Amino acid sequence: PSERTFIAVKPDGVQRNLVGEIIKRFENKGYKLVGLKLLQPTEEQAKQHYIDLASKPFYSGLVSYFSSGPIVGMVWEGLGVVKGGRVLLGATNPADSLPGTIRGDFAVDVGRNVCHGSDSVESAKREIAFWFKAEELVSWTSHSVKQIYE
Amino acid sequence: MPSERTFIAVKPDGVQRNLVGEIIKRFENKGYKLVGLKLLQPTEEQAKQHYIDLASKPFYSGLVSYFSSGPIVGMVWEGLGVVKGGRVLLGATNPADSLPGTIRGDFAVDVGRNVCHGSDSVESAKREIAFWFKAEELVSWTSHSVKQIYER
Amino acid sequence: MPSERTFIAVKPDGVQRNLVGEIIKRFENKGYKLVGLKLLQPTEEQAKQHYIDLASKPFYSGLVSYFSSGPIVGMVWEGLGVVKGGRVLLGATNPADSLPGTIRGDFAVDVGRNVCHGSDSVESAKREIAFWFKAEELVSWTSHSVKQIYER
Amino acid sequence: PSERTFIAVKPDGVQRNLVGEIIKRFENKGYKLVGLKLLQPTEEQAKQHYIDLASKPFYSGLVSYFSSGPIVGMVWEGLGVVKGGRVLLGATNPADSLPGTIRGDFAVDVGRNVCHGSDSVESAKREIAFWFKAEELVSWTSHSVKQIYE
Amino acid sequence: PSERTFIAVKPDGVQRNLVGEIIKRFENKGYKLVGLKLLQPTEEQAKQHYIDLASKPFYSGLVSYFSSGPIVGMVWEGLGVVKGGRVLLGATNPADSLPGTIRGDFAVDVGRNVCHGSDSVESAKREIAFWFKAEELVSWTSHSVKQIYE
Amino acid sequence: PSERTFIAVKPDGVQRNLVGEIIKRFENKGYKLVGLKLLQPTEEQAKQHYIDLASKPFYSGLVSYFSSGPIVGMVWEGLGVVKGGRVLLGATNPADSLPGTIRGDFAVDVGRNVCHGSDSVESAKREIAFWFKAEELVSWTSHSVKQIYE
Ligand SMILES: O=c1ccn([C@@H]2O[C@H](COP(=O)(O)OP(=O)(O)O)[C@@H](O)[C@H]2O)c(=O)[nH]1
Ligand SMILES: O=c1ccn([C@@H]2O[C@H](COP(=O)(O)OP(=O)(O)O)[C@@H](O)[C@H]2O)c(=O)[nH]1
Ligand SMILES: O=c1ccn([C@@H]2O[C@H](COP(=O)(O)OP(=O)(O)O)[C@@H](O)[C@H]2O)c(=O)[nH]1
Ligand SMILES: O=c1ccn([C@@H]2O[C@H](COP(=O)(O)OP(=O)(O)O)[C@@H](O)[C@H]2O)c(=O)[nH]1
Ligand SMILES: O=c1ccn([C@@H]2O[C@H](COP(=O)(O)OP(=O)(O)O)[C@@H](O)[C@H]2O)c(=O)[nH]1
Ligand SMILES: O=c1ccn([C@@H]2O[C@H](COP(=O)(O)OP(=O)(O)O)[C@@H](O)[C@H]2O)c(=O)[nH]1
Ligand SMILES: [Mg+2]
Ligand SMILES: [Mg+2]
Ligand SMILES: [Mg+2]
Ligand SMILES: [Mg+2]
Ligand SMILES: [Mg+2]
Ligand SMILES: [Mg+2]
Repeated sequence: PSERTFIAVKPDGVQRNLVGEIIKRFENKGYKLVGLKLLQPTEEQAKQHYIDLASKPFYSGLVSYFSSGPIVGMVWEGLGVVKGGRVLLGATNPADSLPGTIRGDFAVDVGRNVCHGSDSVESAKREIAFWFKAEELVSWTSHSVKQIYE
Repeated sequence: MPSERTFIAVKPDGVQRNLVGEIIKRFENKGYKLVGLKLLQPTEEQAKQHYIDLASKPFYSGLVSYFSSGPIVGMVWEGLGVVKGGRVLLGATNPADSLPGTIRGDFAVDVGRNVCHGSDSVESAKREIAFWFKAEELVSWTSHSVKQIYER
Repeated sequence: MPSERTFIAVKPDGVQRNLVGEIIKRFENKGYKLVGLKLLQPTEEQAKQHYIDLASKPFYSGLVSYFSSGPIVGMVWEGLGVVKGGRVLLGATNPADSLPGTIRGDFAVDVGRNVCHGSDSVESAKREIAFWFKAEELVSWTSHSVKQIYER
Repeated sequence: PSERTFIAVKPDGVQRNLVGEIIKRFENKGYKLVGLKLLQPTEEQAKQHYIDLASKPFYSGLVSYFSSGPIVGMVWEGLGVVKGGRVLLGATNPADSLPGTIRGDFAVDVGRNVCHGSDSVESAKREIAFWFKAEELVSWTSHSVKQIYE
Repeated sequence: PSERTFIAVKPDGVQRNLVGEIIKRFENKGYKLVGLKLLQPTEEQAKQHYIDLASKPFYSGLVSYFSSGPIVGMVWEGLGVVKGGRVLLGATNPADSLPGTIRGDFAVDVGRNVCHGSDSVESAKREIAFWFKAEELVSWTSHSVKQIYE
Repeated sequence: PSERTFIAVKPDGVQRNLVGEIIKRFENKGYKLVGLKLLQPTEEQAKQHYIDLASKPFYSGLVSYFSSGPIVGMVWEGLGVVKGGRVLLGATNPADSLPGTIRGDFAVDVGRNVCHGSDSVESAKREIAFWFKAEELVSWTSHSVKQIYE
């Protein structure tokens, strides 16, 4: 249950007032919020975030958009939260996302897909370390932990 | 193209069960743009033409009668992939097969009371839109959120 | 009488901000019956007539221009006390004075972008309904829930 | 349309304030509520309810947890309600449950999966008879029945 | 915080699928559910429930309607729950009820006002005793009690 | 419209999973999020934040509780946001709060009233400066600003 993942509301998600909605879905699921911030990514930060896509033709547009305004960065904790977080978000391409998921309910275009979630335990650890300083994470015990976990 | 359009209807059961606002909200929340909207009472002949492809099916008479038994809300929605995407929002035709999160998955039980309709293709959408709406009844406008919803 | 009617509009800001479904849902949830619905683009002259009582006010030109700047959704709702009750659902005219739970209390900040309109009396409702809707555009039907909502 | 199923909010679901939410989803779907009660299962009741799983390694924990606090028992009536009720709940193991379902939206751990639904017409009849006395079930007609059923 | 009140969803509220919604609002507020049942009031029970209105001209209609189909009876526990429960319901006459309340959001007619709440500590105790047997109430501790109460 | 206020989800609000809900209400209203973070107040921080109430008999309990676990701090921007933010929260004492407001919907006890909002333009400026560093606030333009403001 101490697994952690990085979830972000992308600039489109902030602009379209989906921050609270996204946070609510993670809270409702049983996951625990241990880091939260609002920040405007720099271009260098955007380049790193999208580094796997550096050779794609839409990279420069993605990097520019991701650094064009604020995101909300989050760290969530819970059993299977990396994979579970992504299930909440829905398929990467909103054409594939199902209703009930964040992208299924709210997104149409793969380049404006509202949010991001780490794709593995390892990439989660890297992303958390990239976006948050040690002193910015909060460790606490949910009063509901024994209701959510056996 | 983001200028694709589809026809969505709330069927008489959906109107009677107060699902009009809920259905509209889901389409708005998705990012689709409302360009036509009206409340109307279909005639039996209108229902027959709308469902003409299904004239030989055993449920046709019942469908036609029910569709014309009270008001529907007709809508035209605009957006990238909206024909296919609209139907995904509605859920499987038979509510037994619809998933929670979809309109039929959340709100319907019986295939003959499945709350709503969506065009099944670009071509049938164009026909349905022209059938239910006059040219002057559609409204062209630009969503202030278009650049937040679409990359181009 | 339960056959009282009022005109409610989602103003251009309400349409742009995706509040059409939300507003309709609140009226459906309350028990009111939808008997007219359309999306339309008011003209400046239509906006001037609709707000004619306010011609001398300093905000009139701005109001008229804004009301005609993009689509509205016009509605006719039917029910006991619906004129007064509809306005209660909308909340105080100036959103600074609107309470949470109302449409303006939950969703609006500025009196000039207050999301919606409702007729202020039985008489002005009748005038507004006749102004925005033709006779053939209203739909008369019976809600299957009328005896659950009304004692008589 | 007179098929019936037994649905329970398990002790974790009651503790986490999901009773209203779960009822709402069944009402919204078109199913009819014909029995409803809050009760504290005994250990012996839990054992019988789960008797088919007596040999499974999680049985003792399940039986103990199911009897650890109040549940809300329900009987719902409608066409295909046994199978349809389970679709609303979502897969048994929340790791497999999809967003939009009760367990997909609200649960993380298979041992804290919020709710129960009968798995067949036959087991539904048994469970209903087990949890409810005849006088606790109400026969009535929904004024919306012709809007929900052809 | 051990104050208790009787809340009912009237037959109109059940018929119009407002049970879950009403329960959710009480759960969300922080109140604790200690009794719940679905039942069809008898005519004699309706007469007692409306006894203060015996001389009013609409009494016989009220008594008939209240005994025409199921209600959901509830007992809720919490600090100030009698008065607080009524605030959630809204003013008795829906013409006076404010949006945000149950009647403000969902009712139009004073004779079809969806729900009932006890009007005092004393009338609560009487109503609870009238609608529930001792063995039907469940005493339990919400895992959230220290989050809701100082 | 550039007025700003400080809003906090108090430790009880975070524990009870009301962060998303509270953010959603502010987003829905039309206010703009310009600062957001999760943090654990220290006792000294709580004391300074509530310094005007040092002589009141509940002070020591308030200071201790406010520093007992994480809060979510927020800065919101908009016309009349200081006064308007407080209207969204509801009266200080939940007994007085109306349904529709955060405390009206979710709180029972004045010592567990879920959230905080600055009480004036001047106290807002102080609180913002106290909880947020300059680099933690983001200056951006909502694409919806002309739809919300005349
Ligand atoms: O063909 C593509 C593929 C990806 N993306 C964007 O690039 C992001 C990161 O791509 P990745 O393959 O990492 O998807 P994710 O990990 O977000 O599912 C996605 O979320 C998309 O917004 C895009 O615009 N076009
Ligand atoms: O066995 C069936 C199949 C379909 N329908 C109804 O006929 C409509 C049109 O059927 P179609 O195959 O066009 O499905 P849709 O395009 O609505 O998914 C459906 O929406 C159903 O309401 C029915 O009553 N019985
Ligand atoms: O000082 C004002 C008063 C009113 N209005 C606008 O004018 C409309 C009509 O004003 P009226 O007094 O008719 O209020 P309503 O009937 O809409 O409550 C309102 O809805 C506002 O949008 C404005 O912009 N400034
Ligand atoms: O590996 C498992 C499988 C099941 N269960 C629990 O045992 C219950 C009954 O199992 P069953 O196969 O009957 O699932 P259900 O009928 O609830 O879908 C489930 O709901 C779970 O709470 C568990 O703790 N571990
Ligand atoms: O003029 C009236 C007054 C009351 N009632 C009904 O009688 C119930 C009980 O009346 P009471 O004065 O006890 O109101 P409550 O205690 O429910 O607020 C109300 O909830 C109404 O539904 C009515 O039909 N007409
Ligand atoms: O009798 C009281 C009054 C206030 N408070 C707490 O002290 C906080 C600050 O009091 P203030 O008068 O500043 O209220 P606020 O500014 O939060 O409305 C409140 O929010 C309550 O949590 C309390 O515990 N008991
Ligand atoms: Mg990725
Ligand atoms: Mg078809
Ligand atoms: Mg007016
Ligand atoms: Mg089973
Ligand atoms: Mg009374
Ligand atoms: Mg203060």
